[PDB]
Amino acid sequence: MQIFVKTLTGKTITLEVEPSDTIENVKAKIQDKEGIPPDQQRLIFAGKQLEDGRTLSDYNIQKESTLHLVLRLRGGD
Amino acid sequence: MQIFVKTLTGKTITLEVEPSDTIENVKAKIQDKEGIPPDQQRLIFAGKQLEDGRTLSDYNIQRESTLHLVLRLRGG
Amino acid sequence: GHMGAQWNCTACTFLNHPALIRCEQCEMPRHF
Ligand SMILES: [Zn+2]
Repeated sequence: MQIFVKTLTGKTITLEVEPSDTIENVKAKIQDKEGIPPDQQRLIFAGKQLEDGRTLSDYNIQKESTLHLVLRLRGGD
Repeated sequence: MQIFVKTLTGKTITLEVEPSDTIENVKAKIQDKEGIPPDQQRLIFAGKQLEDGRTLSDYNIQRESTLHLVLRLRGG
Repeated sequence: GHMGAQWNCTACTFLNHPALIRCEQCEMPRHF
């Protein structure tokens, strides 16, 4: 399944993921493509930060959804 | 009852709906007025993107509410 | 910046994460 990720510089990358892929696997793909260590990735979808141990389905992420990569905020995790 | 749908260009569409109407039903009513296929519509209300398969009543959308229409590219 | 509250876009109402500075739905800036 394709999903999009808006990266830190404003470009958009496309990932091929399983329909219920884990968030950890998604971060692993982003690391390979963009170079960001998974521990430094913070992904937002539908106003929520995506969590390890969940899958894309937990968030109703589907074909051609767009996720946003962001920095860690002070006071955030 | 009437609800209102505001476009991002600031037009307000008036719709005639019922609490049991589905979000898809509402999108079809928007298509009748605006020509926009339902698969190009996102509706936002009270901070939430509304899901097809739910009703207005599931979202507590009461009379005279305003929804916001955000366009999208049709998903493939 | 700092973590703070989710914010409702004044254009479309969507409830956005504080790490985003433009609305996830309609791209309007939070601050104007
Ligand atoms: Zn918005």
